[PDB]
Amino acid sequence: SETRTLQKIREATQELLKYGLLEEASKPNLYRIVLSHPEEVTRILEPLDLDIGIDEIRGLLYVKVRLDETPAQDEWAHPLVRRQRLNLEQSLLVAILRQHFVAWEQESGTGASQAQIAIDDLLPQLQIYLGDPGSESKERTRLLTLLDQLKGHGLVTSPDAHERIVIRPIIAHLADPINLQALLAWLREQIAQQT
Amino acid sequence: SETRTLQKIREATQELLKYGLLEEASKPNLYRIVLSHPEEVTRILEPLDLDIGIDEIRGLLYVKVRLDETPAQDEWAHPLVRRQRLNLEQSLLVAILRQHFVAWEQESGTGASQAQIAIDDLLPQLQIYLGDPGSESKERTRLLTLLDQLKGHGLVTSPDAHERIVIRPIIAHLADPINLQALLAWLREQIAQQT
Amino acid sequence: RKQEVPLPAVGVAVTGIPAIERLRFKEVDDEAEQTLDLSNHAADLTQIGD
Repeated sequence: SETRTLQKIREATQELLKYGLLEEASKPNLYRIVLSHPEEVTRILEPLDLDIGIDEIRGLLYVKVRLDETPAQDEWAHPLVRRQRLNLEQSLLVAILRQHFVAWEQESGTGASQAQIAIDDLLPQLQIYLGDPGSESKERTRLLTLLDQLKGHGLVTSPDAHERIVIRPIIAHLADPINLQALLAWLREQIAQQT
Repeated sequence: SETRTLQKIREATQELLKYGLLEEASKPNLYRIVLSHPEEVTRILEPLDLDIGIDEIRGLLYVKVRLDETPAQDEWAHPLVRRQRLNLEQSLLVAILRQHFVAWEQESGTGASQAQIAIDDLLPQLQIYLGDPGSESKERTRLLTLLDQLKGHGLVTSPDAHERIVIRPIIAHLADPINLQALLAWLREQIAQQT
Repeated sequence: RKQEVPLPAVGVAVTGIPAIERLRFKEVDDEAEQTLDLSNHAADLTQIGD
């Protein structure tokens, strides 16, 4: 009697909300299920003041806060979104990761999601900005804490046995040149004020 | 394309999901909005396998898994709900609060008044089963820690200026009260056995 | 270091809907106590084969 949304649609949308994103390369059937009824999932998210994005060439579907009438102050204030705001250390690691990601994407275009890197490559980068506490293990722990936070934001896979990680494609839409330029203007303002 | 859902209803739904709860004694606005518009909210929750029950006598509304009882498996697992199993201390505390709340409802009827208890009565009853952690300061520290965690789970409020908490009416709708009664039986056996 | 940047929220996820029914509670039913086998089991040479 009562209308029920297609079971597969409900499953896919609930899981996508759970994880905030979804890759064809890892969960193809749910990706294709969503792509079969994108209007349906957009409709489902509409009451939540949440929204959807698509990147076919990278095979990524990611949620994004609806901004039709929400306060421009910050989408982070939205009650449902749980993980807290990003901070400029995480943003620095994000910048380095984005650089590595674009370098990888040059090699084989968008290619697969296998944007691999060795942890030993990141530490030299951070040492320049965050400095050198003079204890290799200490800086390794610091980097791993930052990487854990980013994985909490879904931008990086957890480490593995080879001390390698793979950059989640979601980065391409957080380090979107538009967002990068907005951040860059904000940070230029910050430095100007710093005087 | 689609007409935007009523702003007030979207706010009520998102706030409700932030706490799985609504209360006329605290938030009459969203309480009334949902009360007068149950079909809209229920339809909004349909896609995610979510539904709401009510107790107007208690002035309460709450969320629940819309999945039909034992649809394919006896006990349910849901992507957007994590079933935490309280540690024995929390289980004891919630059991004592549940029995106190039901006793209060016997005293004053159903939903006539929100139950209450002071730290004065609390600490002896907890130390009855838990003993001395090492000091009175530690006693109160642990007590307030569990109280805060329960408040995070929505069961209780933080103590007021007079160190009196209010037992949230939500307590009436716990999942497995039989398990609580069994653990209470074990506790009331151990209290006599160990003394 | 801990300043908040203005980057937009993308890849946002929602979890931990606080459903009261999700609660479960502790098990203590395995209360049987296995006392110590502190007794001295030192060998007695009677078994020793010829």
